[PDB]
Amino acid sequence: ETKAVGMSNDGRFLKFDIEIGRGSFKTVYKGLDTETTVEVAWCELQDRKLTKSERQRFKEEAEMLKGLQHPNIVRFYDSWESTCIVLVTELMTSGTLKTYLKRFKVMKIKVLRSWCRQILKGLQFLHTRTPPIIHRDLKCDNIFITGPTGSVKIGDLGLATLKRAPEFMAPEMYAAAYDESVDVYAFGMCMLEMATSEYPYSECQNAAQIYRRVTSGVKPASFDKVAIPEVKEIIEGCIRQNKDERYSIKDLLNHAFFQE
Ligand SMILES: COc1cccc(-c2cc(-n3cc(CNCC4CCCCC4)c4ccc(F)cc43)ccn2)c1
Ligand SMILES: Nc1ncnc2c1ncn2[C@@H]1O[C@H](COP(=O)(O)OP(=O)(O)NP(=O)(O)O)[C@@H](O)[C@H]1O
Ligand SMILES: [Mn+2]
Ligand SMILES: [Mn+2]
Repeated sequence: ETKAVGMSNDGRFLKFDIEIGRGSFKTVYKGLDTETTVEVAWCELQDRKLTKSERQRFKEEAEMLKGLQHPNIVRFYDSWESTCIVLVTELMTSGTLKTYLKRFKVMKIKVLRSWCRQILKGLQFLHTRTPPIIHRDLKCDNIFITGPTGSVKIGDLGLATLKRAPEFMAPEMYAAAYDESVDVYAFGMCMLEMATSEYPYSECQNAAQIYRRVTSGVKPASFDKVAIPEVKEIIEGCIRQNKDERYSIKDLLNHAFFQE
């Protein structure tokens, strides 16, 4: 009933005073939608002080996000202003994939093949949009376990961007022109800690040490613990330094491992 401590404009989403997860800018409460009767994540972020143009473009982006609809992607219902910004998405109650790994050291090859395949289908869906969507912050903490089946969904598109369709560019500007292969690189690291149950580059203290190891062709210490050679080769092709030498999602789905 209307225990709601927060308000919906049309009267569709009620905010309860039950904090389900606490973060940097994201304070997510437990909500409820009275139309599809689904429990809903009521998320509210710090007030964005944006101009009369960027307050505009957030609106058109929110209705883009409503067009997305994939079984491997957490659904985006609506968003609105209120006093800050409050986002409203499907509620995940089985936790994230990383916490699912924080309790066991070996994942069955069946579950790893199945869940990784569903992640690729999610990434592919985002990349086949017009304009294509690049997640840019893919990790096991942004992948959620859902349902009785135990399927996986990719959420938290906060650091995502649209695929952007000079002469003496500096080296860092050649790196600024990246693309969807940043999600493939992130997929390789996800599949790595799903088969090792160990955070990649845990032996490193900061990103500086991590960057110096990748460009020098030094993989995480945990990479030499992958028991399955076929899995080890897939991760290899995803975390290569040159983006042009990384696997494509189509080839990964057409890999013998994921067609098995
Ligand atoms: C299914 O989608 C989900 C699911 C779960 C969480 C989120 C989410 C989105 C945001 N979020 C971030 C932006 C910034 N612009 C980048 C944006 C531009 C359009 C294409 C996607 C990226 C933004 C703009 C409008 C908006 F309604 C929400 C927005 C912040 C935090 N969680 C989205
Ligand atoms: N759709 C959702 N349903 C239920 N819980 C969620 C949902 N999205 C996020 N959460 C939880 O809310 C909390 C916020 O975490 P997160 O989304 O990582 O933002 P953050 O903590 O600021 N960034 P990070 O540095 O990546 O942890 C986490 O505990 C999530 O597990
Ligand atoms: Mn997150
Ligand atoms: Mn290749």
